[PDB]
This record gives sequence, C-alpha cells and structure tokens, in this order.
Amino acid sequence: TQRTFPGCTIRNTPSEPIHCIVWAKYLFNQLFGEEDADQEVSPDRADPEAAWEPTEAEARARASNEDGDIKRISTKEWAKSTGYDPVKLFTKLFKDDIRYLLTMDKLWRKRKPPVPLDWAEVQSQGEETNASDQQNEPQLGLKDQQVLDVKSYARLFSKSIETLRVHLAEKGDGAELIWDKDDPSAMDFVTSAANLRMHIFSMNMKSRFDIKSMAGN
Amino acid sequence: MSGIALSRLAQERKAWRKDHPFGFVAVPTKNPDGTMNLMNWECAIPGKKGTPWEGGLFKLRMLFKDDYPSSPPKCKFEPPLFHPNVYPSGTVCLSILEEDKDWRPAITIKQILLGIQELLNEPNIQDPAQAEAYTIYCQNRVEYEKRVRAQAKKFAPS
Repeated sequence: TQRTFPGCTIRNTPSEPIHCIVWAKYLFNQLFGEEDADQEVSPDRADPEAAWEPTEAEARARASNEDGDIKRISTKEWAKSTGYDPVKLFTKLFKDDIRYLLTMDKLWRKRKPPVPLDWAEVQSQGEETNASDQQNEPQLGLKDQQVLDVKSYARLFSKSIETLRVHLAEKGDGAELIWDKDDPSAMDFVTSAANLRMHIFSMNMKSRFDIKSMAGN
Repeated sequence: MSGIALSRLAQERKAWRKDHPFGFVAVPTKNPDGTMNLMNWECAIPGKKGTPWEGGLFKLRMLFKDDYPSSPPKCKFEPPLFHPNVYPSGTVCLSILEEDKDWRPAITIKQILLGIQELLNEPNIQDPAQAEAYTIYCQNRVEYEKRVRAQAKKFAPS
C-alpha cells in the first residue's frame, strides 16, 4: 500500500521531493478547498521546542474545554482576508514561514537549513542572469518536461492563484474546490508551490510533467 | 448532551456498516434485552501490512460521552499493548483524541481507527505514555522489535 505522509516532515523538513509536492497538495486544499486541523500548511505554534510536547493533557492555567486558538490555526482565513494575493502568500510561506521555522535550530544540526526567498529578490534574479522572462534557457523535447527557473515558478505560482481565486469566487461563498490533476490551474499551482518549497531546501527542481504524474499518482 | 450523541452514533454505525477498511472490526456493545449501547463499542484493529504488528488482531473498547460528538471518544485497548503511546491502563494517546488538540466533531470513527493502526507503525516520541516501551524503543530498537513481533503472534487469530 501507499506510504503515509506525516504532517511533521511535511510542514517541517521535507527531505524527499515527493514531500514538497504533498505539501503543495495540502496547500491548495487549505486555501480553496477543505480546511483541516492537522493537515494545515502553517507552522505549528505548539511545536515541542516552542510550547508543549504536546503530550496528553495540556499544561496551562486555562480551560482545557475552552481552548483559545493553539491548535485551530486557519491559513484559509488569512488568504481570504488578503483576497488571495500572490505576493502576500508568496512572501508568507516562502519568506516568513521558513524564517520562523529557522528558529527551531534543533532541526538544523546536520541538514542544510532552508533559505527564505522574497518576491522582489526572485523577480530581480541575482543568482543567474536576469534575462528575458519569456524564454532564456533553450531546451528541446517535451515543453512540459522542461524544468523552469525559480522566476518562472514564482510568477507561475502567482498566476495560478489568480485563476483559482476567481474560480472559487465563481462558485460563491462557503464553497470548496477539490484539487485535480487535469486542471491546468490546480496543476500549475501544486507544481510551482512544490518547486519553490524544494528550491528553498536546496533540492533539485522538477518539471511540470514529472510532478503532474506523481501529484496525481 | 444525550440524544444528540446517539443520533451521530447511529450515523457512524450506518456509515461503517456500508463501507469500512478490510480487516477492521467495529460494533457497539449488545446491551441485554436485545438492546444496544451506542456509547460503548468493541472495535478491533489488525496489524498494518509491512509492520511487525501484522497478523495480530488487537481489540479495544471505544468509550463515548454525552458531549459527543463535541467530545472525543476515548479508546482503551483490551488488553493494553506494548506501545509508548498506550498507557498501562489501556488509554491510547492521539492528537485527534483530544478536543483541545486536533479533534474535530466531523471526524468519523473510521479516521480514528485508521489513525490508531498508523500509530502502531509510527510511535509518537513526544508522548511517553508507556515509560518501559519508550525507553526500550529509544535505546534498543532490536529488543523492541522482539516484543512487538511476539505481541502480534500472541494476538493473532487462531
């Protein structure tokens, strides 16, 4: 049978490319689909090195039957409030979240820590030649098998959010869109998000076709 | 409160009776006089394929409350098993088994049972419910495997 993907390694350190893709799958659901508690995309505030373990039975001076919001974080709320802004979302998960995750030094004692990426820094590519965004790397073969650059996946991620937002709006309020592998927008989203997440951990990027085959599996 | 919980309890049985993972057993207690207690289930979970627990059928008791489904149904193994996330009393520990944690009223019993089977393979190191198992598992994986293997064969349907 298929192997289960623990939320810990998904939200924290994904040493496997497939994990970055699974993370993106949950990201889509937690933004335009079903909102879960454990299958969240935001960094846990109840991290063993941050607050509690958290072992059975809380350890605080408050009502256990009336929790404030230690385990009910909803990224969908923030996304809805920002009107699904590509920049805000990008600078959140790929710039602020991993920055907060870096606080957990106990996670980086052997594995290379993630590097935060800002929307402005990715647009003003300094690592490589900031040439034509249209097409700079000449390749041959399947166009969907051509691994794009960080700029490409960044703008692609932004574009997918646009089409997905209006798609949800077309359905109305209180609607939930299920992720699919045949929808260009949904696929572009998961492909870009995964590539960005893996790029932050210094992991080799993957093509859309390659990810499409494993994202849907 | 009462009534509400029973309405959902009956719903769970209806859903489970229709579709459920192969190998998993779950049914409420048959209260005398041809009645049934929906607040007390006798479920059984088999070892997951690929794990040393494979082959063993572990039975547990699912206790429900009147606050259900707002309150999580505490499950106790009958009898308790050698697992760092299982208290010597039988009380199983899980994030979705606590309301203040990850428990949601919309969680189906199916999700809970599957989660328990998963816990058997991947033990939560954050919850040291069983000191003995926790210590052994942390310093001697080999000795742990032996006890788990014998456990599966011990509770294997014969």
